[PDB]
Amino acid sequence: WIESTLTKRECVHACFTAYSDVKLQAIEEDAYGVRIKQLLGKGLIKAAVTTGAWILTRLRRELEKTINQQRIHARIGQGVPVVALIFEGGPNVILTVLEYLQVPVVVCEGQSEAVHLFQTMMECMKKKEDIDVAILTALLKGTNASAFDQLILTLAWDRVDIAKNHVFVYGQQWLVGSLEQAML
Repeated sequence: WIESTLTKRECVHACFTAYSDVKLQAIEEDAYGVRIKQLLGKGLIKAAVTTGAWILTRLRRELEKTINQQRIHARIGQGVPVVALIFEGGPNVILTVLEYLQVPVVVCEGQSEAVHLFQTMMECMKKKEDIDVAILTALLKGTNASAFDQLILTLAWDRVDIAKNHVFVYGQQWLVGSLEQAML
């Protein structure tokens, strides 16, 4: 969990460590903390750098998720997508956060019995375990969302490698228009 994700990132009223406290290891405010070791360790790093995520590592936490997901991107209708990574005990990678400086959102806010909590709220796709980079972000293309929205999620990210392999699969059945709109 928290000790494993911090060792991954290290290997690659206000307080500052050198009641909300920033840091200056889980640098709260990236990680807003509230073989297989380096694959699950170095996989979510390449999944969190290329999208600019908030790794989370309980009521304030779930309120922060259900209010973080109701946010809007720049030109995109959808909300910030939340993934539960319960492989290491519950880290919850939020895929495209708003790069905040240290918080008004937070003002406005075993584990196998916590898997089932997520699957009754909207979706909250849970990945529990191929590369951990593309599985963690490609877990969001498994709900009932439209193929166009699966493209715009990849387009808010910088990730072409998902969009070729998992959004332009043969037999995708695109709409006759609106691929023109993602072109816009």
